Amino acid sequence: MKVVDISKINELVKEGATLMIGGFLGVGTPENIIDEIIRHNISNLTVIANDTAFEDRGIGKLVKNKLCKKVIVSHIGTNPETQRQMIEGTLEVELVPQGTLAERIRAAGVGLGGILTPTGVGTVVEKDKKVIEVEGKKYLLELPIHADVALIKAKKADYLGNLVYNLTAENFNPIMALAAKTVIAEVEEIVPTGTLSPNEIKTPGIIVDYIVT
Amino acid sequence: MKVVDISKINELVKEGATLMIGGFLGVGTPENIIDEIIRHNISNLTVIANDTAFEDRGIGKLVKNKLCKKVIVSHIGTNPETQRQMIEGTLEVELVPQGTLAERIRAAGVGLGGILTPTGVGTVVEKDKKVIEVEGKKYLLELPIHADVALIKAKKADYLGNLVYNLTAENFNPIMALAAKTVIAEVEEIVPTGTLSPNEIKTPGIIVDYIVT
Amino acid sequence: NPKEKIAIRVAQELKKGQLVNLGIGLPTLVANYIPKDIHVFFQSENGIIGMGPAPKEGYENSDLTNAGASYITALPGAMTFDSAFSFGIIRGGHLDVTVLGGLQVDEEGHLANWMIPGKMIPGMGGAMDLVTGAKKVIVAMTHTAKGTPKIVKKCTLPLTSIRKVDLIVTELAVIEPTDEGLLLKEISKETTLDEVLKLTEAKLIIADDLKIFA
Amino acid sequence: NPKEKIAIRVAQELKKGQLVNLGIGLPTLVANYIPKDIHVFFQSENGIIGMGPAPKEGYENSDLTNAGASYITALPGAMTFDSAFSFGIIRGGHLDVTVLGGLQVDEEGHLANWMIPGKMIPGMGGAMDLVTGAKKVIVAMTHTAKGTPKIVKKCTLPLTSIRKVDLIVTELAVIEPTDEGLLLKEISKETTLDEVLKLTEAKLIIADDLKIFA
Repeated sequence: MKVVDISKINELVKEGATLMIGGFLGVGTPENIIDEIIRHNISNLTVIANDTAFEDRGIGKLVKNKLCKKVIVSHIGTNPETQRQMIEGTLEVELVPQGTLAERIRAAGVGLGGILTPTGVGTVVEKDKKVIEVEGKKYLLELPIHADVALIKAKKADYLGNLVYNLTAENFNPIMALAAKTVIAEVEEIVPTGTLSPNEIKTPGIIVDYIVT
Repeated sequence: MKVVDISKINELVKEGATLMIGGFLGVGTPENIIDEIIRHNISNLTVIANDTAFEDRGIGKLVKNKLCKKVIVSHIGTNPETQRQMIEGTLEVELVPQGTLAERIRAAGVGLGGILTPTGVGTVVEKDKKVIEVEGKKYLLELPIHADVALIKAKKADYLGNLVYNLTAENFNPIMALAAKTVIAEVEEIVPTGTLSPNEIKTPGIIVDYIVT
Repeated sequence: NPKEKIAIRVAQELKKGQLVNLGIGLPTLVANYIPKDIHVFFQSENGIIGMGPAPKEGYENSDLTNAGASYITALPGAMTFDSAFSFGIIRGGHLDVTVLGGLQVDEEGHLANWMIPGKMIPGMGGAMDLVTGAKKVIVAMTHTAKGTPKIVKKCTLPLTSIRKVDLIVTELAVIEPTDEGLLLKEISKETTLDEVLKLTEAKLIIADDLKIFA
Repeated sequence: NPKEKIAIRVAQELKKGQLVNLGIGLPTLVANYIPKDIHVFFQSENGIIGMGPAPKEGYENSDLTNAGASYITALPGAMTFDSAFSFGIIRGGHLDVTVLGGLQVDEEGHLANWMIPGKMIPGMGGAMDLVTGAKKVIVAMTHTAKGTPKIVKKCTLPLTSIRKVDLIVTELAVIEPTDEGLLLKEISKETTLDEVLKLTEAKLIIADDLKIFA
């Protein structure tokens, strides 16, 4: 069965896990899963996400509790506690352009070895990257981003684990679901098979290993 | 003003155009748009599609009438006439693995300079492709495919031009809609704005230039 | 019968909950022999997870087909999607099994199945992505082509890819490519070890355990 | 008033039916000043085309926000979508206009607008993709950082992009980067051309056409 109790998180998320976590500034993030990780001090995590949200919400609760050793994000400006830990050197922060982050995570979920993007050419993000020219235009080679677990949020799942998202809560969730070794989806509602139409489903249940609440 | 008479095809599809045409063996192909092309004998086309369908269906009709100088496809084996023109030299047949074709078109639509794929490594596909090793694995560099016009099929458009597709007729259509300079969508029904939900639309009307029937 | 024997034996390799892609032709017959007790989900490259059998007459939908454009059904909980997503599934390692047909297989586990020079040139379609991406590739093919062996030292016909396939199933033999050579695992009970070796050009390791049942 | 002067002048640049992305802060004021006869479509990087104004009280949806996590509405005909698609719209040239804030813009047309070393390190979010991929980049910014010129010969703060922005609008001037450098097209009715040049470290080409506006 895919649906399991939330108390089971302590068993599927290890200390030192590389984790993708859905959400944009806390919108579409799996708050209950995050709350379980805090409850059990699961630490030395590497978190790949759009951002570290705010100090009081979402991924920010992980930084507030110092459970991250590294974050791979595009934005940290809304969370002074992240910047503080970055300046003090206890938190390694890797900044990625938000569109490059989407494509690199998608590349891993889709089986590509990499993508060429024009974004960040001639900026500090070119540093340590291979440059490839294609018809006399420069692109950076940006590499797939893998993770042990995807912690994602969805609006509903059907009995087979098919998911749908809602409005701007979608963002990174369906792409992280293809990219991680195991996918755990927090959902708001479990609905009957045949409630989600084939034309509407955005993540097939085959890729979802676990579901909570 | 997106909806136009089928006659407007002749202002929009030039001789020698490079065209993306949606459809999987003729399922989800814009048959009416293709029939107008044949009626005005618009020729020397370069057509990017999954296949040349069948001798009396979809894209194969353009081949029957010798309207293509070149096809970039993944499969031609259901259409003997494509094979006969190929063998005589009249038709240039570039074969691309279906999945690479999907990513080469998508790369053009989303503004990437290329993608690294492990498909085709070590085969005839590797001919004349840069090879790139990432973490000790080989990938073929595959490059974006552009077109002047995309001719796509969809099930419905709303008044704003947002599109939804039906079942396995979706295939290449939404990908090609992002990749070409101009996008002409053949649709079966026009429905009021608000019939298609923000969570259901697959192609925004902002990228659709014209709609036929 | 020869195609039956192959299809039945492939069908016993499938496990509950697996996402499976069947090539058209011989492999699609595998779906007639799934045991009850085993529920699997079928993918078609043109864009569905949850493919079902052909519709009863009058239940056809022109927008719902397999990868040969023949009419199919969608089962409850099916998903349909664009060709980028479809090959994200295939190339991204989310497909548990693919069963594909065969022109040759060689002793490196290398499959040729998309082109015969001079004769047939249909293009590869999705076959290259399927072999390079699937978690497990099972080749389902008749042991010889008019007596000519298809299991050979080095593929002579163009390769579908360099990935080592995980299992070969013919009407006479079950062969597992390995770190050092093709391992004969099983023999059909209408045949003999001697015939299988007369009809195979490639070198075969023979298993201590050596089972019967096609 | 200067933040309003800039917003009104930028809103005059918008054409009917364009897809527009406004950056947070000064650029979002642009929305208050569009003619009641120009209909535009607003994109937000977190995954919406068809954004609308903040909801009336009680009408909020926890899942519908702008790129600041502030509650918004969606207008009829909106599409919401994942972040891969969202940056395909941005990076792929399907965005007609971006209005972004600025820290420095040089005579190469190059914008610095994500970081001041030793002060701000918020990360770059979508700003690099947006500057690179929009059909048109409009920088909306105060002319000076407390008298220190912000339009300079060459950027000293980190580059958002090497792409040449298309228009600079400040409380004093409208400048269009060109292949020959910066072209000053317009000046505010409340200023004087000597003061504009005085407050610009970069070299301006003055237009024969020079207009009075903003």
